[PDB]
Amino acid sequence: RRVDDATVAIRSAINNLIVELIRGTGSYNRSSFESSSGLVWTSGPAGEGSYSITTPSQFVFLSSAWADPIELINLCTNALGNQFQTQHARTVVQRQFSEVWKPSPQVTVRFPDSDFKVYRYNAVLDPLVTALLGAFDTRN
Amino acid sequence: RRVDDATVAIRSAINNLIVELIRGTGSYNRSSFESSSGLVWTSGPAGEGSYSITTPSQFVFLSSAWADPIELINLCTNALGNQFQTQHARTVVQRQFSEVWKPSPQVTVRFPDSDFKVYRYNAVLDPLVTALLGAFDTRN
Amino acid sequence: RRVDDATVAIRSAINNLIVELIRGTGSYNRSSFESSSGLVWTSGPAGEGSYSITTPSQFVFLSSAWADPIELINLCTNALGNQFQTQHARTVVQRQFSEVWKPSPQVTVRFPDSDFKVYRYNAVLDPLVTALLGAFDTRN
Amino acid sequence: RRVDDATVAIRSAINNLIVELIRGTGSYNRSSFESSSGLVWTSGPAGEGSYSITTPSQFVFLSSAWADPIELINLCTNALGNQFQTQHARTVVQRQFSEVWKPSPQVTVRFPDSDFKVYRYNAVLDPLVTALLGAFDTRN
Amino acid sequence: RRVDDATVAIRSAINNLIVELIRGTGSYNRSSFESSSGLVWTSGPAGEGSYSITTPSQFVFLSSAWADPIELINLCTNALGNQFQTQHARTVVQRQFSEVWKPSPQVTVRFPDSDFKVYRYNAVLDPLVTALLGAFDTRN
Amino acid sequence: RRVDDATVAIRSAINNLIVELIRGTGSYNRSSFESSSGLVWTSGPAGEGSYSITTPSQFVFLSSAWADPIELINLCTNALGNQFQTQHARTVVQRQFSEVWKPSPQVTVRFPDSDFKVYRYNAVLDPLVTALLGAFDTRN
Amino acid sequence: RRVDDATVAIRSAINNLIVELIRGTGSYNRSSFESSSGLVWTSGPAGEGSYSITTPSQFVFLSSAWADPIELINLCTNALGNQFQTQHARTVVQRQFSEVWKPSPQVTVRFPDSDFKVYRYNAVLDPLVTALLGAFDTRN
Amino acid sequence: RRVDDATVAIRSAINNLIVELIRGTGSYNRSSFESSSGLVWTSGPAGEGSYSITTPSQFVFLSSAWADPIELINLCTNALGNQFQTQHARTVVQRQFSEVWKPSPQVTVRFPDSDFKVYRYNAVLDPLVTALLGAFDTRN
Amino acid sequence: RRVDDATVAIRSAINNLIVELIRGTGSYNRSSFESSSGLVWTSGPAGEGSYSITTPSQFVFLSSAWADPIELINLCTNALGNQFQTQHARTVVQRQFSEVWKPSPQVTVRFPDSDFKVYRYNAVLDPLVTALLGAFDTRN
Amino acid sequence: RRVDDATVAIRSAINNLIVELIRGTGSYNRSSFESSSGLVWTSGPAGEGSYSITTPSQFVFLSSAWADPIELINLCTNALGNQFQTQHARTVVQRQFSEVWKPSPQVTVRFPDSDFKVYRYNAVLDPLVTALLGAFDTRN
Ligand code: HEM
Ligand code: HEM
Ligand code: HEM
Ligand code: HEM
Ligand code: HEM
Ligand code: HEM
Repeated sequence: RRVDDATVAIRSAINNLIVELIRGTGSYNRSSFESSSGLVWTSGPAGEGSYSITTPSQFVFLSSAWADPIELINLCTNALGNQFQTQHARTVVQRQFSEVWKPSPQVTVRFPDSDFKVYRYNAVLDPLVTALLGAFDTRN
Repeated sequence: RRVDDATVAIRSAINNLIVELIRGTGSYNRSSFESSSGLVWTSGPAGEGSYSITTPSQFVFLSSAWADPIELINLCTNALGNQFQTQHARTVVQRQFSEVWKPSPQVTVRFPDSDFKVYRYNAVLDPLVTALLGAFDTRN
Repeated sequence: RRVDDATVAIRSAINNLIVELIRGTGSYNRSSFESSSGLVWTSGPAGEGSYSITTPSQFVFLSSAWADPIELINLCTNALGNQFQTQHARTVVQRQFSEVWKPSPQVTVRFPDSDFKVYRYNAVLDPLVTALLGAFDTRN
Repeated sequence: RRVDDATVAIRSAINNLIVELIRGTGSYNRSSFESSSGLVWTSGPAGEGSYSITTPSQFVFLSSAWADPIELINLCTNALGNQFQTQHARTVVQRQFSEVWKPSPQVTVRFPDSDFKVYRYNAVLDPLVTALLGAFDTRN
Repeated sequence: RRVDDATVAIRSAINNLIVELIRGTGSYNRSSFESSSGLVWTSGPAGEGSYSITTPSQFVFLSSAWADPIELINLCTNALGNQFQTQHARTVVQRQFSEVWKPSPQVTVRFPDSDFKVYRYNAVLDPLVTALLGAFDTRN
Repeated sequence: RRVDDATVAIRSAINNLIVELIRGTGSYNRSSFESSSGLVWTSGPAGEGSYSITTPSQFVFLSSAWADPIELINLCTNALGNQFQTQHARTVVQRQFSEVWKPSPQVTVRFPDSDFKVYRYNAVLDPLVTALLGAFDTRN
Repeated sequence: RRVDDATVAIRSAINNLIVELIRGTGSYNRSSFESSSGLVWTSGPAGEGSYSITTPSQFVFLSSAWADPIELINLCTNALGNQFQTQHARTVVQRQFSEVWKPSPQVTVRFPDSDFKVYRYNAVLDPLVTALLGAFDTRN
Repeated sequence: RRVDDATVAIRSAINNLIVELIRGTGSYNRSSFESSSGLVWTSGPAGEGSYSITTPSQFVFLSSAWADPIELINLCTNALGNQFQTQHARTVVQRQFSEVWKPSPQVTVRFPDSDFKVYRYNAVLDPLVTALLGAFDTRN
Repeated sequence: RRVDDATVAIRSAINNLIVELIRGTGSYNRSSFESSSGLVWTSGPAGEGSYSITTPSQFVFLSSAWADPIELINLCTNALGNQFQTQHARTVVQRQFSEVWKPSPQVTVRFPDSDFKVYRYNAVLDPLVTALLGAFDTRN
Repeated sequence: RRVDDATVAIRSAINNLIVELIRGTGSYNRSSFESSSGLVWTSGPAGEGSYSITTPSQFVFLSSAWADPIELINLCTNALGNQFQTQHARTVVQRQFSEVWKPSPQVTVRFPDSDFKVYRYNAVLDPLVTALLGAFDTRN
């Protein structure tokens, strides 16, 4: 009797994450990333460079917390077509939603010039992703 | 006693999706796609090209979220003649409705010249397809 | 005790479909098809040709949704003489009513010159066929 | 306790069909068939010919829906002497009443010159034959 | 407790059929047959001939619905001395009362010159024979 | 292990009957029947007549031993496609091959004017039909 | 251990039938049918006509022994992709190969004007179809 | 112990089909199809037309025996990565290799203008596809 | 006792594929792809274009048969650290090695300008990938 | 009796890897990496840059195939003190030896300026690491 509630909660979390991903919120380019994080890129001699860390909070921006937008929305699309009545599908898509966040900007690696990335800890996407990952945590 | 409710819900979702697909809503050609998505095709040197991304929301338009109209309506027709009292048919047609959405427009691939495509995240078709995919998620 | 209700519902749906097929409703020749679908056939160079698509809804007219009238009415006649108390007969005749709809008009294939075809998504036949296919979806 | 009701219903349906067959209703020769169905036989070049279809309803007249009167009344006579308490006899005589309807008039095959035929979808015989075929659909 | 009722009903039906057969009702010679059926015999070239059919109801007169009076009354006499408490006797004598009706007059075969025949569908014998054949349809 | 031998024997008998029916042997019209049977038709007063019996052997020609050629060859065709590993199919097609023989010529009924009939006791067809009917007599 | 042999025999029979159907052998139009069967079509008054029967063997040509070439080769193609290890597939495709033979030429119905038909008892196709129908007759 | 042999045979058949598909053999365009099949396209009045059938062998070319080359080679690629130790995968990929053959050229529908098609009954591909479909027929 | 052999075979196939991937064989850029496949890219007006197909073999080059080299070698690295004694790991890494091949060049989509891709049907990599995918097909 | 052999093989592989890691073989800095891989770093505008790929083999150098030397030798030290008689320890340390290889040089990320990295596919370390990962693949 709890599997139905688990399925409904999973679907609701996926739909809310999809609603916010459609509007594009939580997606950053180089400009928005370096502006909102306060990280300034200095291009030392000659082919490398580095970000100037001013507060430790910026370290969150340099963690494994970025995913490709197309990959993430495709993951949502394919997840909506799963048998969440089963524990196996829940485990698999939970691991998929957890592992999709990879690092892109680092202390010595500048944010990509033209690509966009999805921030795991964006103020709007963070609660949705947290509730989504928590919705799979229901066993029988 | 829940299999009957699952069957009725599945049939209702299929009927609603069919009702909206008959009117052609959610179907895009190159003109309507590039108009509603805001994506402008620039023809870089020389035989290729790319879409100009102005907001990250447009990434949803470039995901795996497009299906052939004839294939989709034939899928609906053939799905309406299944024994949804069985779990096997539910799983199979759920996978069919989930995998019918493939990518067609990409960052370096312009929308097809003359063909039409069905948008998974069209404002009208999105809730119907979501409810349809969720209706199969009922096990015994 | 539900098999009796399933049998009665199946028989009623078959009888209603028969009543509307007898009156000839939902049957199209080349003239009526090209008139009601708005598809105009242009005879391009030189021995072939194509239909001019003006709205995407017309794609439903070009799907696998056409059946021979005599074949369909014979299917109904022979189906009325089945043991629908059994699940096997229900499954078999459901598959028969689902697979009888084949494609005939296409974008590059004109509607047959003299034959008649039954439209799966005719405004009158659509609910009858839907209710018929749903009546077989009852198991024990 | 339902086998008695099934037997009584089967016998009542057979008796009603017999009552209407005794009066000769639903029997057509070439003249009455081609007059009441509106099908006009045109003798194309040179030794053959075809019926001219003016409305699609006429297709019902060209289906597998004709039986020999003597064969049908003999089937009724022999059916009245069966043990309908058994499911096997019900199934067998249901198949017999279903297979007695064969095609005689076709698009390229004219109605027989002198014989008479019984119309499965005659306005009077249709409900009786339908109820008869449905009366056998009772299991225990 | 139902076998006694079945036996009593069978005996009552046999007694009623016997009562009407004793009076000779439902027995026809060539004169009475050709008078009551309206069938007129024309002697075509040269040693044969045929009946002139004026209405299709007459076809019932030419079916397998005729029995020898002596054979039928002997069948009744011997049937009254059976153990109808058993299902076997019921089945056997039901088949005997069903198979006694054979064809004798046909479209191209005139009624026998001097013999008498019993008409299965005589207005008086029809309900009695029907009720008799139906009385055997009782199992335990 | 005996059902395989029974199946092979049944198929061989059906094939032999088919081979001899293809050549048309054992098929009679009025001329060949009245010539080979020695029965002479005298046209007594006035529209009827009778055959003049000269030897009692001719009585075999007047028994229930005639079948329509097309019906018989169709019976063979459909019988070749049965599951004779099962007892049910063997019993059913045995009864079908036994009941197809009906009477046509009688002492007071001349052979049909234009039709053909198959003689059950034709010198060639008799052993084939006998072996066929005997091949089904194998049970477990 | 016998199911493997049954499967191999079924596949071999289907392959041989396909090999001979590819070359078109056993396929007849009106000219070849009326030439090889000896049946001469006389166009009686006025839009109909009849075949002149000279020997009873010709009745085989007028039986239910004709199939559409495209339908038959499609049946073979789809049958080659079945699980013949199962009895169900064997029974079903045996019934399909048995029922594909329908009547087309009759005594009062001339061979179709332009279509082609496959002769069930053609000298080359007869043994292949017989062996095919017999190969399915293996149960456990 | 037989599942290993079945798997090896399946893999060998898939590899052989891939070997011949890589070289492109058995693939036809409009030119090669109309040249090797002998079918000549006449452009009747006015926007349609038809193929002129000169021998019945050409009917094989007009059956459901054509597949897209890219779809077929992708099917082979994905099939090579299955767990053929299981019966389910064997059944599924057998159905996939059986259903990939669809009709494209018809009597009134010319071969596609620019596309290519794979001929199920090409002299080289026919035995390979037959052996492939037959290799899956191994159960326990 | 067969799981050890299965593990050893899997490891040997992975090591051979790794040996050939280290040398870079089977990797193509735009130049090598368009040179070895014979496909010539024409840049029609204005932002799109197409490849000119000269033989059907080239269709293999346009299928879903390309993988990123880094992704493929990382897949090999991670696969070498699995518990192939278990069936689950075998199934998972088999599906991973089967699904890693995606399409990149198409008829209307030119090969990427600067990236490299791994050809599934390269003359050297094809047997190794086939043997690798077949090595996982061993169950207990 | 196989767990002892598995333990001995695991310990031997760890000892061989340790023997080669002590001598420092397979460890690269920026100079040795860019010398042995042939990858030349070009400093595009302005603070970033990229490696110039001349042959596809170099892609192996840019995969997830690098580990910190101290982390790897500490992993070996701590692994030598495990209870490899248990399956759990084998699985865990196998995953540890598989996941220690991470990417460090990328197409747009130059090799670290002063740190050292251990190359998974070094000519000497490759067989040792492969045999080590394979030694854990023994279950009971
Ligand atoms: C018992 C649990 C089973 C599960 C979880 C299962 C799962 C699946 C899945 C995931 C598919 C793919 C559907 C798609 O790609 O759209 C499928 C297809 C299929 N399965 Fe099963 N299956 C089961 C049992 C069976 C069995 C026992 C049979 C046959 C004996 C069977 C027959 C088929 C067939 C014929 C298809 C192909 C349907 C199509 O045309 O796409 N299934 N099944
Ligand atoms: C137990 C589960 C069974 C299932 C799910 C099943 C399913 C099917 C299906 C899907 C068809 C095809 C219907 C069509 O294409 O219109 C069919 C046909 C058929 N089956 Fe079964 N079947 C079962 C058992 C059996 C058995 C055990 C037998 C015989 C011993 C049988 C006899 C037949 C026959 C004779 C047909 C042909 C019906 C026709 O003429 O169209 N079935 N069945
Ligand atoms: C147990 C399940 C059985 C089923 C589902 C079954 C089914 C059928 C069917 C479908 C027919 C064809 C009826 C027609 O074509 O109108 C038939 C006929 C027949 N069956 Fe069975 N049968 C069963 C048992 C048996 C058995 C065990 C026997 C004999 C030992 C038997 C004897 C016959 C006979 C004699 C006929 C011929 C009826 C006629 O003349 O039309 N049946 N049965
Ligand atoms: C158990 C189920 C049985 C059934 C369904 C059955 C069925 C039949 C049928 C259909 C007839 C032919 C009736 C007619 O043509 O008028 C008959 C006659 C007969 N049966 Fe049975 N039978 C059964 C058992 C038996 C047994 C076990 C015996 C003997 C040990 C037996 C002895 C006879 C006899 C002697 C006749 C001849 C009746 C006559 O002279 O007309 N029956 N039965
Ligand atoms: C018992 C039967 C099982 C079957 C038939 C099965 C089937 C599958 C399939 C088809 C995949 C997809 C692999 C891919 O897409 O590459 C998968 C992945 C996976 N399964 Fe299972 N599974 C089973 C048991 C389990 C169990 C019991 C667990 C965990 C308790 C599990 C954990 C996983 C995980 C973590 C993945 C993700 C692998 C990846 O990263 O791609 N599996 N499984
Ligand atoms: C019975 C089957 C079991 C399996 C297949 C299994 C599998 C695994 C796996 C895959 C890891 C990850 C290793 C890594 O990331 O390097 C792990 C770690 C671990 N497991 Fe298990 N486990 C099992 C049972 C248990 C149980 C019952 C316990 C404790 C009661 C346990 C205690 C641990 C611990 C403490 C770790 C952390 C090791 C570390 O420091 O990385 N395991 N196990």
